[PDB]
Amino acid sequence: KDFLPLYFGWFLTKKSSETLRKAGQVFLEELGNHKAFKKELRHFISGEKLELVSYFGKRPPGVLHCTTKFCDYGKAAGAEEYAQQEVVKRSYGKAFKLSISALFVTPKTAGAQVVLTDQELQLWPSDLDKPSASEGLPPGSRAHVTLGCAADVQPAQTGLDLLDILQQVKGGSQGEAVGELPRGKLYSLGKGRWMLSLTKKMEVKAIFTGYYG
Ligand SMILES: Nc1ncnc2c1ncn2[C@@H]1O[C@H](CO)[C@@H](O)[C@H]1OP(=O)(O)O
Repeated sequence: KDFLPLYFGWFLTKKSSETLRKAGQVFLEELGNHKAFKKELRHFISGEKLELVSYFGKRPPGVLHCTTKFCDYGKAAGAEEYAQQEVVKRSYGKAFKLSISALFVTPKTAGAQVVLTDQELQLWPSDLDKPSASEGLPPGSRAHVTLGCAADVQPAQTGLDLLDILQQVKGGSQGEAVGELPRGKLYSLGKGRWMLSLTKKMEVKAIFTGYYG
């Protein structure tokens, strides 16, 4: 039988990767410097000034991606079923534009929120065993690009952290913006969670394909 990928997803172009990576780093430098962030450090780490670029020391080495289905070479529940879909096979190798609406930070991860189109949502997995954090929220809400994570954090965390942030915004606990950065308004959501809502959404170009590793 055929070996499936470790995961499927949208792999950003060199140029788009660079643009997003740089905006992520700017965001981390700006946030760590902001009075509102500094004031809440006791809620971010249990340990002065914290350099977030250093804090999120495990970062993608190269091109960035937005994962659809983690398959673990076929071992993950739902993987075979996902891989066999016509839309996945038809879409393999095709170019898409992804809309980034926000950047976020938590004690565990730094990421960018992706808002998928209906066409793109046909490639979002619809599995049997789903998480309770996805509960209530529209499919594809988890979609994101991971920009870094803290030293002992495992893969899958950024998505979890996004859903949590969205479950909060859904609750109306977003609060008034506590500052304005060049790219948009900054929100403090508590328990070390921060979100920049970009005034102007970023568009990144990407290719849908499978990563083996
Ligand atoms: N259960 C899982 N185990 C490992 N990675 C997973 C995963 N579910 C989703 N992923 C995603 O698959 C990619 C490779 O691990 C990562 O983008 C990761 O999401 P993450 O960005 O939130 O870490």
